[PDB]
Amino acid sequence: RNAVPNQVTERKFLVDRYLWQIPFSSNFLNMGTLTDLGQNVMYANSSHSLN
Amino acid sequence: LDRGPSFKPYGGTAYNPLAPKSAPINSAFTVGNDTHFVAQLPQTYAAGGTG
Repeated sequence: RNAVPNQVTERKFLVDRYLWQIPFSSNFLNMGTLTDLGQNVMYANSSHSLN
Repeated sequence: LDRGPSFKPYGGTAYNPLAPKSAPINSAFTVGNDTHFVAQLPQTYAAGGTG
């Protein structure tokens, strides 16, 4: 009945046992185990760094 | 969003939850003419008669 006004909201989440992933694909889907950018001519027959 | 005064998201209470429900706190209440004291004095000190 007499709750305090002007209170503010706080949100968070908790994942356990998950180990976040970014797939190395064009549309981030699972179209094959060998992905589509892995057999690309830009990435296979070249040499790149990563940072 | 407002939820009105009809919102209480739990059972029981959050203030003095271990008390019996008929228990009064140490108060002074007036019945008609003059006040009635009801109290509990847990902490004591030293008196020596006509203290």
